[PDB]
Amino acid sequence: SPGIWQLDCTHLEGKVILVAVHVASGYIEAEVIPAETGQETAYFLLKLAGRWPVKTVHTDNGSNFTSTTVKAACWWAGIKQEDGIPYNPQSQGVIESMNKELKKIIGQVRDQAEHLKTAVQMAVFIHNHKRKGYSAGERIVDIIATDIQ
Amino acid sequence: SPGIWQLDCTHLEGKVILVAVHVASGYIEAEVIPAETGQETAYFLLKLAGRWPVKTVHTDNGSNFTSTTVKAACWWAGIKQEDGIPYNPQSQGVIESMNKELKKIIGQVRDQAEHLKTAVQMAVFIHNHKRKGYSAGERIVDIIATDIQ
Ligand SMILES: CN(Cc1ccccc1C(=O)NCC1CCCCC1)Cc1ccc2c(c1C(=O)O)OC[C@H](CCC(=O)O)O2
Ligand SMILES: CN(Cc1ccccc1C(=O)NCC1CCCCC1)Cc1ccc2c(c1C(=O)O)OC[C@H](CCC(=O)O)O2
Ligand SMILES: [Cl-]
Ligand SMILES: [Cl-]
Repeated sequence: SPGIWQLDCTHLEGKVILVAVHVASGYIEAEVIPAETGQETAYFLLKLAGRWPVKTVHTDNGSNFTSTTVKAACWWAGIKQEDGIPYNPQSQGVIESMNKELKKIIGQVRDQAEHLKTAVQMAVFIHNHKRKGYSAGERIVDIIATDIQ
Repeated sequence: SPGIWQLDCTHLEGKVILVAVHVASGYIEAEVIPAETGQETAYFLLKLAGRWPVKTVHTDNGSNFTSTTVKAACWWAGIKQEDGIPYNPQSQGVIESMNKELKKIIGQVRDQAEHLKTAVQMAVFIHNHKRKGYSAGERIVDIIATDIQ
């Protein structure tokens, strides 16, 4: 489970926020894009996999699962591309709660930037640093380091 | 040591590649931007600090050191903004070699993408995964996890 990530797409201000969640820690990366295309999703995965040891990605929907550009990125970066079916129903609820948390944080910072992308990066920062006691950023590093050792 | 990063700006194809290097590990993050403005640099640092525990950033030049937008980002993200004077002359050589290495890798992948930004992310991936034995990606996680414990 140190290498497992889940994609998630949510909407705000007529734009799309694409999120990757490290399942075991709740650590996230996110970006704002005009729309959720295979190309945008592929590029996002390429970025993610250069930064963290991404073994498996559960895609956010069937279009990204099917996309040959997404499959090409997963091939390039050595990621196992998987579906995102919530065989465990709790997964569904966890993602929904996370999207609600993220949107709340974005609201709390929204007036500190003109552009949504800036607010989204502030929200990523707040989410990853929040102690719940360890933060998600601490959890992901500890999980991965333990795996290496 | 675990929290120290260095900014670096290099040019290719009439574009700018902005790089942050984690000093102790040699791990890097990078992006392609049209030109190196305070605003671009500020946004890059905001992204970086939401993803890694960035304590100190040695800026790449005097304009980014001076920039009130860069200072605002460092304030926001809790980063100590420092100059990049190579008091240790070896620093200057290390960055030079790294830019040369990165450009080499970009050349090796350049025909695998239309856009430079894609090639740059491929280069980041190859750089971070390269076993030198451990990779820079392994070293950064180990260094940070050891600090946490
Ligand atoms: C210029 N504004 C001024 C501003 C405008 C309105 C409200 C507050 C502030 C303000 O000063 N906030 C305080 C600080 C500023 C530092 C980051 C932390 C918060 C902030 C900004 C900086 C870099 C960006 C931005 C933006 C933006 O407004 O969203 O948008 C994307 C941009 C992308 C890179 C590119 O395209 O150059 O990078
Ligand atoms: C569409 N091309 C086709 C192509 C064109 C020329 C040569 C090879 C290939 C090719 O198929 N290479 C295989 C690679 C393997 C790794 C990544 C997946 C594809 C690749 C591509 C995908 C997403 C992008 C790109 C690009 C680009 O060409 O640079 O550019 C930035 C774009 C930004 C996000 C946005 O704007 O949507 O995301
Ligand atoms: Cl963090
Ligand atoms: Cl890595």
